[PDB]
Amino acid sequence: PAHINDFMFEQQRRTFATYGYAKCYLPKKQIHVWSGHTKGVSAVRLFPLSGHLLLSCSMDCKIKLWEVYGERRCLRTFIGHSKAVRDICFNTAGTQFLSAAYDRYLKLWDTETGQCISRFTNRKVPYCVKFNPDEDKQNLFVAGMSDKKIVQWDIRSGEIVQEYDRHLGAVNTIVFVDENRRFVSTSDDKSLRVWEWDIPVDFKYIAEPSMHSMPAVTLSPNGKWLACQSMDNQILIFGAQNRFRLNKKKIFKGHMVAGYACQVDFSPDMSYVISGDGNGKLNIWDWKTTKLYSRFKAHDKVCIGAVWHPHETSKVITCGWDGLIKLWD
Amino acid sequence: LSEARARLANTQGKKAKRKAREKQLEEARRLAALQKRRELRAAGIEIQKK
RNA sequence: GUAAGAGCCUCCUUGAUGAUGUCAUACUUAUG
Repeated sequence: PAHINDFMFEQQRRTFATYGYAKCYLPKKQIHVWSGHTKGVSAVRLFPLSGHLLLSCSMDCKIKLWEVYGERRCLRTFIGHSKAVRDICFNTAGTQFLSAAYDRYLKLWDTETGQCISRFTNRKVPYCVKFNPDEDKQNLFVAGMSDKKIVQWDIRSGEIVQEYDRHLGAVNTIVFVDENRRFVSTSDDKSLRVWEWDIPVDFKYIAEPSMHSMPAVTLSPNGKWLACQSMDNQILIFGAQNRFRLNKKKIFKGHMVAGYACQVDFSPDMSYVISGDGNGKLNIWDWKTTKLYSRFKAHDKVCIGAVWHPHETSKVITCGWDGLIKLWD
Repeated sequence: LSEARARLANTQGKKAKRKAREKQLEEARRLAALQKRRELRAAGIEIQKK
């Protein structure tokens, strides 16, 4: 160590800047869907009364109006959606429609007029949108959102209808029955719960550790049974509820579930049920025989879902996938 | 007697029973959450992180 | 009757059915 007094002079020179160093039906593909979209199909809709007009919803956030059945070409284009449509809906007559947009914006759409209806919003991103059965007025629509409460919404009155929480899980989809006193509610909690709806109180809840999510939910046209395909690729047919049991049809396996919700299809001859597969193959099932039909691969991409013709006799079944849709005879 | 022998095979207990219900319920909740998450990630590119 | 936890402030597979309601009995409730 050096001297501290010398370090003081060295610091003083440093401040001075001194540098000195000194017998089953076999349907086949009929025709491709009208037009199409690059983005995956968001929802598959169709005209309930006519059946010829199909409304294709895609992830492109543009509602695609399609004319389909016969002389095959689409309908027109529909815009105005803020973000990708989470769900699609339509009125009983078909001239009016409802839209559920992942922007958390529910926008009704007029179709036959060439343009939509109006733009609306909700509290959270709606996970389900469905029209109200029974009374032909239906000022409210049965819907559901990430808030985990099935809520009907009155529209033409300027404000919604009511909100009711059946379960703590986010409602995946809601399909109201014909009795109008109960509406089947499937939620992300995996618990299938019917809900008394018009009354603020629900109905009942069942099967929380079963029926994984809600990949497919459907009911027979006769209303005797409602089957729901589950994300284990396990189709659980539930005998519909009026009873002490009030559930449980049968068990139908053989499908494929990749986790994406697939639109369930059937042939309502009292015969068949057909739905898409998670791998993209076309799932054909014989139903009333308690066993399926056959698995015929159709779409090259992940199958979004499928639809069926009206109920008269065997006719044809439409199909759709991600990025493209194909109808089968 | 049949329920007594089945209970003898059930000797795992309510702890292992709640562990089995938590494993099946956790696998179903992970299959549904990862399910819908995979359905959303395949369409839109906007997602948060875990 | 209650310690703890959770998140939102470019190519495949082995074919067994269903809807009309009531008693002894078993299990789950802080309403006696």
